[PDB]
Amino acid sequence: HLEVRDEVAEKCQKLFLDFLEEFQSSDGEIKYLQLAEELIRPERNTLVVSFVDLEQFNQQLSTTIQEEFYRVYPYLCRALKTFVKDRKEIPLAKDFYVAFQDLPTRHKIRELTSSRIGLLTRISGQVVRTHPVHPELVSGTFLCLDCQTVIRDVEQQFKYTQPNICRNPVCANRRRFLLDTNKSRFVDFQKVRIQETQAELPRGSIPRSLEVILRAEAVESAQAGDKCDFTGTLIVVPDVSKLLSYRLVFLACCVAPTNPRFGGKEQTAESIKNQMTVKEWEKVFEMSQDKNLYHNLCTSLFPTIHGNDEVKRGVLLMLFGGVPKTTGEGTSLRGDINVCIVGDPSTAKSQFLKHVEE
Amino acid sequence: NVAACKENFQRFLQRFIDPLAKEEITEPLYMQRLGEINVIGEPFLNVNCEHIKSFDKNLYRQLISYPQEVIPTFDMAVNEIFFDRYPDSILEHQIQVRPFNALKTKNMRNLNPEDIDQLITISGMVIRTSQLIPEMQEAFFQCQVCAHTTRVEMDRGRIAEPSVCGRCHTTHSMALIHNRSLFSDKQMIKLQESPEDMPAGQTPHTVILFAHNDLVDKVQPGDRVNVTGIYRAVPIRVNPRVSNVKSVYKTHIDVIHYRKTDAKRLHGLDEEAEQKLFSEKRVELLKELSRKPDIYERLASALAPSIYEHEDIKKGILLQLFGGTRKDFSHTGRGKFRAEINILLCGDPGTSKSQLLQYVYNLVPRGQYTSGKGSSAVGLTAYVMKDPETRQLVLQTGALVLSDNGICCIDEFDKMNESTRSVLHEVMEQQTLSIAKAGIICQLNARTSVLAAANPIESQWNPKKTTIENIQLPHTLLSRFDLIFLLLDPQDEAYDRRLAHHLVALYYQLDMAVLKDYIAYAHSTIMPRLSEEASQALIEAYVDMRKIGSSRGMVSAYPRQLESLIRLAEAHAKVRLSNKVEAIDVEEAKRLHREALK
Ligand SMILES: [Zn+2]
Ligand SMILES: [Zn+2]
Repeated sequence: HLEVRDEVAEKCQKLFLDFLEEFQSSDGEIKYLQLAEELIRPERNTLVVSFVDLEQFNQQLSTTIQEEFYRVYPYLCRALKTFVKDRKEIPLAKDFYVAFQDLPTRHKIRELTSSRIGLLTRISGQVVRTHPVHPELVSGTFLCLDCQTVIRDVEQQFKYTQPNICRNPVCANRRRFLLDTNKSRFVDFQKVRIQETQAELPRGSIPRSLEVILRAEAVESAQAGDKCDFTGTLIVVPDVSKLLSYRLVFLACCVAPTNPRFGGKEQTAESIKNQMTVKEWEKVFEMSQDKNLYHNLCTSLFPTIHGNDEVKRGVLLMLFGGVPKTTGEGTSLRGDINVCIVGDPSTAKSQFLKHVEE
Repeated sequence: NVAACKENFQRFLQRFIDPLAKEEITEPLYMQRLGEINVIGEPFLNVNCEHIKSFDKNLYRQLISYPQEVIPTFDMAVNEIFFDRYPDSILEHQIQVRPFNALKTKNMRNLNPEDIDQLITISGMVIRTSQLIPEMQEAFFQCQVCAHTTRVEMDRGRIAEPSVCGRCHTTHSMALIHNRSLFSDKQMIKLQESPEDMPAGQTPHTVILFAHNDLVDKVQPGDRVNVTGIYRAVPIRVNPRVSNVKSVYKTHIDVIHYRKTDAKRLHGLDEEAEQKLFSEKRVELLKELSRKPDIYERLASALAPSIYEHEDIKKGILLQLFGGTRKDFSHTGRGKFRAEINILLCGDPGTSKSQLLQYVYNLVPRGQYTSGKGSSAVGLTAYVMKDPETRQLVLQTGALVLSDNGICCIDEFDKMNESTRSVLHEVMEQQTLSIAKAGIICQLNARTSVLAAANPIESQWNPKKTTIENIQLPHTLLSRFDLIFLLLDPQDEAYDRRLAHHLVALYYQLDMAVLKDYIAYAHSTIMPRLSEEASQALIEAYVDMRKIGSSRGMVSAYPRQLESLIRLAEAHAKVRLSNKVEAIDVEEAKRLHREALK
């Protein structure tokens, strides 16, 4: 009569809860007990566990995540609701989300077959559109109507799903329940569309595209025109009008830029002079103190262009930019300079432009 | 019907001998195929369902008449004759069987309803494909009371719900869990009958094919295939609500086997892994033919064996089929570097220009043929169409991007108003295309190579004017070409006589597979790198070109030409497999560049 132990899920929940506490950084000082500190102030509800460290601390586990990532996701999030009760100031009905990152092996939008649903993959692409953010109902609390009881903790699956059984032997409406909406559990939900990156296009082909669904505190990381790198699971989705026809959808959990120009983590002189690694800052100083700098940026930016010494200088002064000012009335002075080139055929015009744009 | 057929098929698979030749008697033909399947991956067995017509005639009736109740038997009866190599190599998926036919069987217009659900072969030209579509195989239910998860199979072609929890018995509590079930793939493709084999004065049809699990992405739009597969017809419903189905069914084709034998063309660039699949008997032939002192003039003179002499134009159009090296300039931040050659043919009428385009277009695979007035600015590169269903603007590809590996023959080059002519400036020099329209901001790229043909202004080459006035093209467009062939041909009483004597002969009555394979080889395993003796003849060859082209007023020379020489020089070295550019490979491709404008 009583429910069944989904053992492969609960054993994994247990080992993950253990890993969260035992794993420590280079100097003891358990690291997922300090990143999980800011997880209490409002608006933060995603802990970002690296996946390579879960490889160090354990390996009979990684092969369970990376193969059942959809079965065992509803448990790797409860095992974060218990690990964070040691703060006592979280609202008791608040819920948290685990977000992996730094998977070893990548994939391509054309390798996303139907033999990959329910697993843990990683995808790179561009971003074309971004719809608006919405709430989405994860677990409704149906206020019963005749019993005036509360049927509780009913999970939706892509529809409203209207659970129809009451634990009251006298429930006059097994087809009528008015759910409340001030106790139920909502999560943000944004749906964007990504397009195959440029360096993967097979020659003579139009680029494919798919729908990714950001569903957490991660809800406005990706904007249009960016080249993010999503890491979640591929799922199938019905056609809810007739609830068949199925269509593939990517269900991302983490999203990060594909190649960070500064590998630390991603706005004045000091905020940036903080992130400068020792060699970075001992080199920038060396350059700023360099004499004849104004001739070693030209010779080092356009190394394959003989002559036109009066054009490279202008291009540099265009790259550095002037000071943008705002008059008190409300107008504004232009801060950056514009530059036009005009010349005979084959005089290295498009070469300056290609240099600057690359 | 089931046991009686595997026993009759194993025999065929074991004892069969043919009066034929394969891969350039070794009796165990299909046993040798089955051995190759074991020494490598790829668990598919391409059986010809005509060999089974010689060995037998009472299975060849039951394979093309009950193909879906037979082909499983043809899989099982192959798994067991895999006993020889059972212990040696143990792959995982299964072994397969794929009947086909060397020659077509029907058209797209003579498919009759006595042929529903029986093996059928047609041929066409794939137009467009679609993205993958899942398709359920094994359901996965779960109760809300007992939380017990049964896994029912789809056997007949529908999924049935159990309605009784094996533990709690609530008589309907078993929901369907989607993302815990098992799916397979399915793609939708559209054929189009070839121009040959269609009736008098009619328009091509289309036929919808459905691919499946493993054939799911084995074909591209623009390919000519011989699809073989069952022919089915399924009902449709007038409402998506009621069960009132129509009475006129709707047909498609569950494909089973492709075949892209394009011997009328060369080798497309899907067969670079297949170049390692050359008989070592053939590499000797190629390397030895590449040693004769004139293999250049011996291959060139074998292009289009119907044009008269025109000796230089065939040289240029032969070097265009190899192209310079593909160097990797990502480090120098320069960008990329074009490696293909653009050729322009200008000359007074009757001189057989359009015949050369019509010949090349029919030789190279992945090509196009365009004209002057019947092509617009956006139709050549990329347009934006209001997609009909979703009512959204979506991007599409023109002609200069569909070629992308091959040649884009543009006849009637003069008669294109200057708007649609200034579009080629990007795609023919940088090998790119930057689009910025309503919602689409992207950057395509292609590896095409134009081959254009024009007429002089006034359509008559009058020698009173200067060479830069009979062509009447700008300089920012004439420099993107690197071989401007001026077919200056008058009424030479000797030339006309020889040509007529040649043309009449076509009314009474080297190989290809040497050229068709020499080209694949010389593409696969060659990369000419310059030298220091060659590089020292390339500097002066550009310092003289300036003084020459400056005065005459014919066609000036800009530094871009100095790159073209490279493009030409290297392309010559590839002809003889020399893998290293030396002096003579610059003198040849300099004499070619000079003796075309005279
Ligand atoms: Zn009730
Ligand atoms: Zn049950």
